[PDB]
Amino acid sequence: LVRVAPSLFLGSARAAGAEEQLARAGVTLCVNVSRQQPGPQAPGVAELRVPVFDDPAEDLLAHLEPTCAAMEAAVRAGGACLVYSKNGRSRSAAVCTAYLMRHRGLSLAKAFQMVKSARPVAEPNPGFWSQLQKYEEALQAQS
Amino acid sequence: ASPVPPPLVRVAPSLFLGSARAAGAEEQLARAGVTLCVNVSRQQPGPQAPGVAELRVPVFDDPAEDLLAHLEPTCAAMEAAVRAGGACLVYSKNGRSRSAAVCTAYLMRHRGLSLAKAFQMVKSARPVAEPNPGFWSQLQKYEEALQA
Repeated sequence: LVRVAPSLFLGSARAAGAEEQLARAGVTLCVNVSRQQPGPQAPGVAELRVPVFDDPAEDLLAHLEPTCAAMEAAVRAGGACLVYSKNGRSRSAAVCTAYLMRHRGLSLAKAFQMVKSARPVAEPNPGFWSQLQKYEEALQAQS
Repeated sequence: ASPVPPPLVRVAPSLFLGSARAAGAEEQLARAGVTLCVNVSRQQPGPQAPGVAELRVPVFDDPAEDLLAHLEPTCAAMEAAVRAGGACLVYSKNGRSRSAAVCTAYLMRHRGLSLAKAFQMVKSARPVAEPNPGFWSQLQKYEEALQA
């Protein structure tokens, strides 16, 4: 695991099965960005599955707002979120960036470089990156 | 033990409660525009419905389980799905305790109902509805927290 920001962690496939660190990190919600992959054995840890493959043609944007709202509520309740995908490089990086934009008032550049600074391999696929820019322009418009 | 029918029930707008059979009624879920399944259990299988986000709230139907700790974060995910124009399915094995408690808390937290009327809506939609005594205690505490 990697702490991206206060109360926000990013991880790869095995992260949800590291039950003892999840309790150490105070993780209370795992966001599992996949269609086929196992939930955390972690007891007492809620898990939200966002069902998309790591492929540019899948619609992640449609899930961003309700997933970020779940994450923020978990943080505001005094817990922390772990966002993870198979590689810990695209899907989970995309959701982490979207979260930082929606609830920590960052731009894509500064949000993604927060993510990249915690997880160097971070690299949302180009379709997700386009959807992240569209997500930002939606956040601009509502302002 | 086969769960009490029907598979799923409308409790209130954009909000359905269900038993084990609910997650296995994929076409009713798509017809109702359910965009979020709330699986209130440790061991029940998620909605075999594809592309629908699923939130597991890991508790047994046991009075010593802390459901209260999950309420605020579960209710906010449900509200976000409702606001985006979809619907939520809250389900537990029997469709009587865990899922009824979460539906009740959701009505209190985001539709401004008291515990009395939130549960009255749940029980009217699902007559067997009965949060176990520990869950009821946690609902009473959640209500007094919401007042303050």
